[PDB]
Amino acid sequence: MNPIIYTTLIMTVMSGTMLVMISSHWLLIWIGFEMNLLAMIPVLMKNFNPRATEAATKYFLTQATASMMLMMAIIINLLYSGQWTITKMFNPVAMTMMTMALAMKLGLSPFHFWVPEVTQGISLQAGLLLLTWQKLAPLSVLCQISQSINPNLMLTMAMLSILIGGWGGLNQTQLRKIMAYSSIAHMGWMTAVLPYNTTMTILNLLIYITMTLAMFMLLIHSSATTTLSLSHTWNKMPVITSLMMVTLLSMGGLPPLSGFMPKWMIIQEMTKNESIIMPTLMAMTALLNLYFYMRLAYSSSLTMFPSTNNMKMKWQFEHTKQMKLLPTMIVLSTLVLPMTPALSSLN
Amino acid sequence: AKTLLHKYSDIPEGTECHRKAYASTSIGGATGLIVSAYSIALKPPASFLEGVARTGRYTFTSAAIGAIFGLTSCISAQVREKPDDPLNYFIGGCAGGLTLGARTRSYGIGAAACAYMGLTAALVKMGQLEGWQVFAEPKV
Amino acid sequence: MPLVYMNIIMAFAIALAGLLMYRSHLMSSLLCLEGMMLSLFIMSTLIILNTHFTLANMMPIILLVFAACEAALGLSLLVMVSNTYGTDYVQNLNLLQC
Amino acid sequence: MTMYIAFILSTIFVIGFVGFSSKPSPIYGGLGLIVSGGVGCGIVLNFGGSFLGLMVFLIYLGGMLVVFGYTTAMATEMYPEVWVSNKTVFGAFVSGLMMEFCMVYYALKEEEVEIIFKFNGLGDWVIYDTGDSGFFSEEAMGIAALYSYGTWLVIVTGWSLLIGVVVIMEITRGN
Amino acid sequence: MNIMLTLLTNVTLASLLVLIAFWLPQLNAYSEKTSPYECGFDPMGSARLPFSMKFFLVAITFLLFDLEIALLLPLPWASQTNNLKTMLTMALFLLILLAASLAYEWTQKGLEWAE
Amino acid sequence: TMMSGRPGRVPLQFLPNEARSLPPPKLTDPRLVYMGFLGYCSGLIDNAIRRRPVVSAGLHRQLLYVTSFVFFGYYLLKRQDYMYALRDHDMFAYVKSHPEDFPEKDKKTYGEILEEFHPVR
Amino acid sequence: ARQWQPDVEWAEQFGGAVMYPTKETAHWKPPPWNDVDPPKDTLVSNLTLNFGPQ
Amino acid sequence: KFYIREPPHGSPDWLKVGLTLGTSVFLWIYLIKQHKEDVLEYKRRNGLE
Ligand SMILES: CCCCCCCCCCCCCCCCCC(=O)OC[C@H](COP(=O)([O-])OCC(O)COP(=O)([O-])OC[C@@H](COC(=O)CCCCCCCCCCCCCCCCC)OC(=O)CCCCCCCCCCCCCCCCC)OC(=O)CCCCCCCCCCCCCCCCC
Ligand SMILES: CCCCCCCCCCCCCCCCCC(=O)OC[C@H](COP(=O)([O-])OCC(O)COP(=O)([O-])OC[C@@H](COC(=O)CCCCCCCCCCCCCCCCC)OC(=O)CCCCCCCCCCCCCCCCC)OC(=O)CCCCCCCCCCCCCCCCC
Ligand SMILES: CCCCCCCCCCCCCCCCCC(=O)OC[C@H](COP(=O)([O-])OCC(O)COP(=O)([O-])OC[C@@H](COC(=O)CCCCCCCCCCCCCCCCC)OC(=O)CCCCCCCCCCCCCCCCC)OC(=O)CCCCCCCCCCCCCCCCC
Ligand SMILES: CCCCCCCCCCCCCCCCC[C@@H](O)O[C@H](CO[C@H](O)CCCCCCCCCCCCCCC)COP(=O)(O)OCC[N+](C)(C)C
Ligand SMILES: CCCCCCCCCCCCCCCCC[C@@H](O)O[C@H](CO[C@H](O)CCCCCCCCCCCCCCC)COP(=O)(O)OCC[N+](C)(C)C
Repeated sequence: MNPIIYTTLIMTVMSGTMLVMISSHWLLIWIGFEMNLLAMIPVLMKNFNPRATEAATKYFLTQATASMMLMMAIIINLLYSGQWTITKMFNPVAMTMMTMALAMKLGLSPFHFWVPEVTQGISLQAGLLLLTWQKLAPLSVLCQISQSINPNLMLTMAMLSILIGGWGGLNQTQLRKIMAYSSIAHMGWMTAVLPYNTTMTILNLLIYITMTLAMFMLLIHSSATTTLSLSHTWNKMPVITSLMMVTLLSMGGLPPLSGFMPKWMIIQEMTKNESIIMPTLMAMTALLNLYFYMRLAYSSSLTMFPSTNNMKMKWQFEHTKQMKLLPTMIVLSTLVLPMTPALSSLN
Repeated sequence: AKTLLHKYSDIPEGTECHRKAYASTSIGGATGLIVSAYSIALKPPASFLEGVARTGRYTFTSAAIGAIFGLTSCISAQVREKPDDPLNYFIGGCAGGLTLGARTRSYGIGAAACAYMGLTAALVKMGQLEGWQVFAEPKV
Repeated sequence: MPLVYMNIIMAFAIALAGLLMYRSHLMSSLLCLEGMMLSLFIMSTLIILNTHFTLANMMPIILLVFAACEAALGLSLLVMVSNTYGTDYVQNLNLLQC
Repeated sequence: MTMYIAFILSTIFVIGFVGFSSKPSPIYGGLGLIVSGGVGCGIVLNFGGSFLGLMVFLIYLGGMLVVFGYTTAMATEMYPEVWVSNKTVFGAFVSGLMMEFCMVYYALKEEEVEIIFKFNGLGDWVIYDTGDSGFFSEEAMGIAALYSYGTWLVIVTGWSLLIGVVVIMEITRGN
Repeated sequence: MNIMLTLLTNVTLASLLVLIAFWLPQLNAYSEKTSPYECGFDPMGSARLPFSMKFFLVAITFLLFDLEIALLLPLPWASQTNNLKTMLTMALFLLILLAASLAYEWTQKGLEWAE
Repeated sequence: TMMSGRPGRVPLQFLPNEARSLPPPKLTDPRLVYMGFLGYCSGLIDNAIRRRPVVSAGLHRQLLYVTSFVFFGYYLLKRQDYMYALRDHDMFAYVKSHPEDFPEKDKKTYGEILEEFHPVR
Repeated sequence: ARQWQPDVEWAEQFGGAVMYPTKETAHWKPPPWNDVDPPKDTLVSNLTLNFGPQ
Repeated sequence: KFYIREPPHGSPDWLKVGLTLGTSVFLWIYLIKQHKEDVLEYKRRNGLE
């Protein structure tokens, strides 16, 4: 792809997301989603192969169906109240349609199936984009209409997402599918607190994006897409594997790391309500994500796997292009828990 | 929907074990039917008759579990003259677990289902008595 | 609510189910997507015509424009799938199973 | 209940949707969607939206011509299926037909809720406006306001169209 | 009302013409007469086999160029607005981008058929 | 949710004019020192990733890291303090304007209240 | 004396298509090293036309 | 020794060092001035000094 065309497509994706965020009109939000999808499809197919075509097709079909449902919900809301402004969503049937449309755009269970397949079929850069930037617009829309959101449906989908992400991640050897399942579980954690406090949702979003950016940038630095290809990295880049292990621990949620803070705040916010059982189940289920993170850490940093002879030639060459902000993302992804009260600048 | 659960809950705890068992088996049948729908959607059976066989198997197992649970819990509540107690629900849950183990023809599944279903039913009864909310309304 | 509204909403639901159910050819699914656009256009136009909102008369035009954008996107993807496999069968799109 | 014309047109709309919803080959699915586009054009003509109905008919005619070309190129088989040549297609077709008839019967006979809320029928002529005003047409003025009021819509739409051309180029590039 | 009568009359006249054409003459159809027409011999394959489309890229662009017509047809009415300077800016903007999209596909060899 | 919509609020200000009536955080604030420590750690990780002497490779870029983190942290702390001050102001005003919902109860002494005694044995 | 470190037999249990191999997924194969599946040599079928004699 | 001379110079890249140190100094001076202005403004509003 031409660099100019690639830059234009990336800016069109970003402009669609910004249009979703800055619009007070339902039609303009729909147009932002459609522009985002239109520019997003080629980026997944930047490196051409049958798997990339499959991922692009599946992503397009899922997002197009979601756009259908979103427009239908908008039209029903217009029919029952001649309002075009993104607000309380005066009709409950339209609200259910909108909730399922946005959940299927996000990948929340039971609509989670598309995410592992699309993440595995594309490169690591497109996977980074898909799992970080493509979550902002649906979550922004969900935040704007959280007053009319139904707790029973949203909490059911969030708990389902946490359970399914934890379970599906256990079976995975490929790194992209592991990241997709962890993304699903984090999405569930984000949307569980949505009807109670959207500031906690935004905080979890920012922490998850920081950790995900760090992890994808580490996986791009060490060109590893499977468990055993990452098992070789210690023989060339031990510091990278150590940083990856600390980032994985942070992803798991163990204190005093940055990852612990979002769950800690969500649990506190839910227990400010009555809501005792559900946070308990959420933590006991996040234990599964911690387990397969630890499996990755065992394979990559805490043990030394056998290497090959040709690594001696790689020993003589440096990493050509260094991605900026990798150091910053690692630090923000690990050592930020003492700055927890600064979340008050988010509401 | 939840009208099944209202028809189950509108019956007093220690009265009319037949009606309570009917409501419980209706709930079980609905759950098994939903499970069958998802299983057929995700794992096709390669033929229509094998699919209806799987649907009937799952639905019958769930309905039997629910019926046994409701009947045993109601009978235990009324013979012991002790309603508002989670022990009746525990006994019903273990009876349902034994039913599941017999349906799957396995002693280990039967014992595990006894323990876990009894614990779950006891917790549900405790939540009914105390007022625990699975899906709390936002209040703050 | 009138009865024509029932008919339009039933048309939308039928097209959504038709899209959800997949037979073999991808082309038929794109047909169902375009039918869903058609139903949404008709519903929007009827509501917009009935209550005299003058400024929303343009949004069905924009809806059709972005419908065409989706149609072109789907056709390009179908071209590439057929080039890879020689048929537009969805059964072939199973590489990401493993 | 006055000549039932809007009712008949909407019923044919649903019938065409059932026809192409069945997925009994692209050539016949295109025919069904063309019929649906025509009857929808008529439906919105009956409400005063002549420009919108004609334009959607034109757009869908062009789209269905492109789809016919693509069906003969890449979505064809030895024996294309019609609505009676396969048990699944025929079953879906008759199921859609009977569902439409059932909801029509349970709507005309009783005012019982189907999904959103129960309706009345009574003929869609009752809900009209008695509007006696204007030497212009409201719909044409509203659509023409896309250039005076809808600058933002024009900008986003034109950008989307240019980007879509670039996108189809990149996707079908190949390599 | 009158357009319905006109359409019904035209369709009925055409249908009666077909009916006359099929029921007036003497039909004698046998298997050889109704066989598919190749010039002299029997076809090798089927007419239902895939037929490659060398202008597939122009066909997709036709969909996007067709919807640029839906945006320009209300222009005769838009010329009657009071603020003509913002209308003329928007109408020319909508055609420059249409011209630039045609130029882009032209320069990138998108208008050439597949060889 | 709770603070998203409030009267007289500029959308993207990040620091309203009424925030200047609050004491600014001291430059030796422990949170600012922690932000500077985060900048130093980022600089060290930058040195280690690029295969450079971790402690001594780039002093100018490490200084830039530290000062950038401190600079962002100062305004972050200002906004944090402003939002907490708004929370307390609103809560106090709401308590004052709704006396019947926050009534001062009668003061009882431990000689009058009867607490049940549970022996340990 | 020296600490135990994983060998080939240990490392090959993380080299399959999935963890926990089963009966259904035993015949799955891991994706290609570069995510490029071999091109399916699809037989091209041109249209054969009788041009003439009539 | 190096076969090729490692494009990152054997001397410091004085341009990058220059603007890096310059932006660090500018940021520190701006922060000091902002802090002083905030202190004076706060004392002015609250009637302290
Ligand atoms: C506004 C929002 C709302 C929007 C949504 C609104 C939707 C409603 C409007 C829809 C109108 C329909 C118009 C067109 C639809 C398009 C159909 C289509 O394209 O077909 C493609 C699709 C693909 O076929 P194909 O690839 O060309 O042929 C290859 C073979 O099909 C496959 O190859 P094979 O033979 O090797 O495979 C083995 C065999 C295997 O065959 C089987 O295994 C099926 C046997 C299942 C037994 C059913 C349970 C029996 C007992 C239940 C009793 C109920 C309660 C009674 C008391 C309890 C009793 C104990 O075939 C299958 O795998 C088929 C399984 C899928 C069945 C159909 C899926 C529908 C939903 C899932 C139902 C699952 C049933 C479980 C129970 C559900 C709860 C009752 O065709 C089919 O799947 C076959 C059936 C299609 C004909 C009927 C379609 C109508 C269904 C519409 C929705 C259902 C009703 C909704 C009403 C809601 C109230 C208003
Ligand atoms: C924290 C500190 C440490 C704690 C941890 C350690 C302790 C706890 C863990 C250890 C024990 C728990 C293990 C659970 C059971 C495991 C079964 C299993 O794994 O299945 C796979 C395993 C093999 O799998 P498979 O291929 O499906 O079966 C092929 C067989 O190998 C082929 O077998 P077969 O063909 O030769 O014959 C099979 C058949 C024929 O049976 C036999 O072959 C032999 C008979 C075995 C059981 C029948 C009872 C006869 C002896 C009992 C006499 C009185 C005992 C003392 C009680 C009064 C105290 C004064 O079995 C039956 O029909 C028996 C039905 C069950 C009736 C027993 C009812 C006992 C309820 C408890 C009442 C007392 C509670 C204590 C209250 C005390 C208050 C002061 O199944 C078995 O072989 C075991 C079946 C027999 C069940 C034994 C369980 C009774 C022990 C008490 C359990 C209560 C503890 C937990 C409470 C909650 C449980 C509901
Ligand atoms: C709570 C209180 C404070 C605690 C805060 C947290 C800890 C401190 C901050 C952490 C971040 C800071 C540094 C991070 C980047 C450094 C990376 C590194 O490798 O360092 C190498 C570097 C030595 O390398 P070199 O000299 O360039 O040449 C040797 C080659 O480079 C040799 O290169 P190589 O290729 O041969 O290296 C291979 C090696 C290299 O692998 C590593 O070195 C591991 C890298 C550390 C991961 C850091 C991730 C982010 C930090 C998270 C910390 C988590 C804390 C929470 C608790 C959970 C613990 C995980 O990998 C392995 O051999 C595999 C071993 C697998 C073990 C798995 C465990 C690793 C994770 C443990 C992290 C725990 C914190 C460690 C902090 C210090 C570590 C250097 O270490 C240093 O010299 C820096 C140490 C600190 C300098 C401070 C000195 C300033 C002046 C002193 C005076 C103080 C004030 C004076 C005023 C008083 C008035 C008079
Ligand atoms: C501020 C920083 C912006 C940075 C981001 C730039 C990205 C967007 C591009 C520029 C922003 C577009 C804003 C335009 C909003 C339209 C409304 C405003 O501009 O007024 C209009 C002014 O009209 C002008 O024509 C505005 C458009 C001029 C710009 C031409 C389009 C070029 C934009 C670049 C992006 C397009 C993509 C393709 C590149 C060529 C109408 O004024 P008026 O008619 O009195 O009042 C109408 C109301 N009535 C009916 C009551 C009278
Ligand atoms: C690991 C931590 C991740 C942090 C993520 C990146 C850190 C740097 C953030 C970049 C700073 C620039 C962003 C904005 C600066 C100027 C723009 C200004 O207008 O923003 C206003 C206010 O600024 C931002 O809103 C707040 C950004 C502050 C981010 C830091 C908080 C991190 C959470 C706590 C973790 C501790 C981090 C410690 C430092 C590393 C917006 O006000 P408003 O229009 O009304 O908000 C609308 C949306 N709401 C109401 C729903 C919130």
